[PDB]
Amino acid sequence: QPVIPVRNIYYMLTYAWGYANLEAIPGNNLLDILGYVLNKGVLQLSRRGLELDYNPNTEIIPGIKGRIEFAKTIRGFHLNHGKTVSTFDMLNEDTLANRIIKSTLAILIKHEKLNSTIRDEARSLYRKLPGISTLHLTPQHFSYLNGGKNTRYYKFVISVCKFIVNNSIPGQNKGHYRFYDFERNEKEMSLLYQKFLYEFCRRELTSANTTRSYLKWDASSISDQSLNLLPRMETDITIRSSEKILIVDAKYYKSIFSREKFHSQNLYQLMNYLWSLKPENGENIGGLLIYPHVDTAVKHRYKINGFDIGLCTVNLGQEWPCIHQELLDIFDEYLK
Amino acid sequence: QPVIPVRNIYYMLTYAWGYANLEAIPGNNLLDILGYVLNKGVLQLSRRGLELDYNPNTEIIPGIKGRIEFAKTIRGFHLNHGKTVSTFDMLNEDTLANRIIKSTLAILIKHEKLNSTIRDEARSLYRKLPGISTLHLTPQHFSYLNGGKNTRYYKFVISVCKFIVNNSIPGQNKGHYRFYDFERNEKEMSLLYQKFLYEFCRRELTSANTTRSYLKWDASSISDQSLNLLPRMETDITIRSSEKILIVDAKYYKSIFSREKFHSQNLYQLMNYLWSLKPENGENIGGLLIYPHVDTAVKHRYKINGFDIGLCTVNLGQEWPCIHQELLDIFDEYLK
Amino acid sequence: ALNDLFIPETTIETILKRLTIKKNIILQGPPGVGKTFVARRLAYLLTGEKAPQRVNMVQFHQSYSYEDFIQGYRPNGVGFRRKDGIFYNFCQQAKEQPEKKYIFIIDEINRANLSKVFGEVMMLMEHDKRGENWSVPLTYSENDEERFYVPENVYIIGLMNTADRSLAVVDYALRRRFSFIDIEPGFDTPQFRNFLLNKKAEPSFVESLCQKMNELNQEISKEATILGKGFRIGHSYFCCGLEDGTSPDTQWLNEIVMTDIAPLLEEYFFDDPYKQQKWTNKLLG
Ligand SMILES: Nc1nc2c(ncn2[C@@H]2O[C@H](COP(=O)(O)OP(=O)(O)O)[C@@H](O)[C@H]2O)c(=O)[nH]1
Repeated sequence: QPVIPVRNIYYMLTYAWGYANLEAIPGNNLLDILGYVLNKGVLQLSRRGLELDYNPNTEIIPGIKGRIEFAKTIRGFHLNHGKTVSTFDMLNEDTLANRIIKSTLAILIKHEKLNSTIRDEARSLYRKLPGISTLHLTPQHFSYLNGGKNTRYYKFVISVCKFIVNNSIPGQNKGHYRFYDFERNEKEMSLLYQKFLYEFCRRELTSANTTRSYLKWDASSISDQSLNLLPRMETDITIRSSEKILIVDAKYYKSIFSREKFHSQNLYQLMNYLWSLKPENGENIGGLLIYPHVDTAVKHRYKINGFDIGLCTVNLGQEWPCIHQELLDIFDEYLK
Repeated sequence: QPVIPVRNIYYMLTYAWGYANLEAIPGNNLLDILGYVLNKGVLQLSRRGLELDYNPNTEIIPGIKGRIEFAKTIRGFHLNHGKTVSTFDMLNEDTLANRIIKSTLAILIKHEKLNSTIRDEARSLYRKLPGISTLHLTPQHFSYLNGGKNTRYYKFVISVCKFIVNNSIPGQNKGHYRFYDFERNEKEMSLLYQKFLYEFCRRELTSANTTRSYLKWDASSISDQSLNLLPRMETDITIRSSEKILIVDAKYYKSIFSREKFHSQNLYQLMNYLWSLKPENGENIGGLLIYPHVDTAVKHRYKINGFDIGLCTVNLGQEWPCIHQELLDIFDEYLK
Repeated sequence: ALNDLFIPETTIETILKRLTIKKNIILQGPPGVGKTFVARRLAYLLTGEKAPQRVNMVQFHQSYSYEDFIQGYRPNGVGFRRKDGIFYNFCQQAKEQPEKKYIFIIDEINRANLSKVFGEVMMLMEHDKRGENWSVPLTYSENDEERFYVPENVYIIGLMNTADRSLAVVDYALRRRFSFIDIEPGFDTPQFRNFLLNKKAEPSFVESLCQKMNELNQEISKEATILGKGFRIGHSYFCCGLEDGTSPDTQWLNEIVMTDIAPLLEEYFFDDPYKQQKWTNKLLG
């Protein structure tokens, strides 16, 4: 039951969210890593300054501040006890984005399995934000912020905060928390991997164009033009260049970590993607199978039904730059 | 979260094992049904007579029975105290097959959720088999009997006994047992379904020939002739007739029970089965998708890539004969 | 015979109180805690004298029989002659000195069927039915008048191996009479440590050695139903092998780990080699 070294996982998450030295931290487990980013990440913001969004406030005060609302004043007779219903703009850091940070930190402190120094620093910051109000967090809170007015930097830590909240489980005690065993589940790990590549390829493969391509079946049915019954088919990624087009389907399987029979069931999807897809340019059509392995990388080529297909692997756990080196080498060979 | 009525499930299990009125029993849950078969099933055997297999016994007795082993007699000096080491054939019902029944019944009685009358009858039989020895059962015990010397009838109840043992979980108490929620898991339910059809079609579709067909990829790789890395591909069933060949891939999905998007991910396997398979006869090539639904049955046809493909369903929970009627109708249309 | 026993002092006293009362003790536990050694030394404790003659030790196996144990008719050159066994003869010595304590050691008693072996005598060996009053003529007794009576002086010690997965159920006949006692591995104990400290062992190697073994013992004992607590590794290998005065160090340790414990892990862990490789690395690495 072998798994990836935890430090390497953080890099793929970064590309997934689209935005460093982790040698310093000694806690190998993820939450130690993840908290150190957040705990330090907030500190980066505070140096420049946290977001202050003007919240208009309509309240009853003993005097004129901003704009008086004449109606509520007369109806409540607040003139008599020397008060007005007035609208004015207090400037707070109490926005939804910043509130999430402090509320997220509470769970971070409450986590049972955590480095003490990390918990020490976090508890300091928790105190350092008195004005902001604690909250009981839900995904809908993160949902409201998908508008993304905030800076590019804020969206990073919030993406971190989203990962923590969804991957937080109460542990030994009712109050305390315990981290999810993220690596063990394949689906989210695979869904990470599928998303990891799509954003990664845009960065490095500037030469090529990277798109996820929706496809329509070549079928026609006398029954229905809709073909709703047919499976929805959307490529994981397509990486088109003028000389050659190329589709990749990548998934995380547990069997493959064992070096025997091979689990390539996803391949069955691939041919049908090649088939229904028709290029006007007619430069070429290629496919790739790429999986994560631990020890070593092996690359093969295939010529099956008029299609050029590759099976390849990467030895995650080696080193991130050499891993980064390997991927650029990989796509270059096949793309050519 | 709707599931099949439990009584109908028993019929597909019967075809799976390749060998009735259940209106009598009032306990809808499976174990009530399953025990009634076993409890009555044993009674059917006893009327004709249970299997008696001669176990040779080499033991020390005060006289000649069968064949004396001269060596152990002299070496142990048993002549002096008027004894011999002799081989003879006691006739018992204590065989592995029959021992399994009584040991299986113990778990049956111990099950916490069970009809009282069923438990009453079983406890009677448990007493009625004194000579046979209780056992702590394992799959290896069933494994040793795959030779199948026993009659066609014995193999039926043992197949039942296998289902119980594998689908038995201890419940509230350490001793007592509680039945597995078999229906909820799709994989075994699907694996039932895949096996159900293969044996079923041999019975009814005597007109056609029914075979599971192994396939080899059309690919060639310069790297390896083996293509071990490639997925192993074995059809679920193939139902070949002189006029037309036809492949079926059937699986149980939870999404489909909801009448929306449709889960047909297995279809991706299907085309590649059609492609690598090449008929010398060149009569025709056809494919079918068939799934289980609860309410209703809907049949569609497709002409995709030069292949003739059908999507169809059956309303399990209707009635077994009308269900049996529906299947024969289904295969007939498409086969034609 | 009480200079260096790695076991805590509490249990060894508990047994002595228990032994003088019940007179039939079972020491369970993994192989490699010196069940023979502790019992052999314990025998001298109850007598208080480091005298071998009163003590005798025998190893049971499936084919061990009443004939070897007590009485049999072996042939001489011409004709058969009754031959006294161990236990029968053993008691004749004990009858001479009822004041003194005579002790019988039975290793791996669980393996054999006790009933065929003891036979008639299994009733008597219990502490209550002892003395001349409960004397019985033996199975082979030609004359009824000759009888066998278990004297009170006799104390019988039984050693049972917990380690086997093959074990399913303890014999009933054993359980009714004997008082089961479980021996912990006691890898983390002062006397074993100070013995090692007196030998050329640094505390870091001791703390390293004690630390790793405890985590291993807890792991196997933790999954109790799949594997018994008695599977957990003992300490006896580390005791012996230092007679030459060799310094115990990681150089010396790694042989014992790989040579002796490694197959034990292989038998215990027949399911996942990666799981084996995980724990073997931690012991040295
Ligand atoms: N000095 C000392 N020796 C021990 C201790 N435990 C075991 N030994 C020695 O380990 C060696 C093997 O003992 P034993 O268990 O009888 O071997 P076995 O027949 O394989 O089980 C003997 O020298 C024992 O005396 C102990 O606690 N102290």
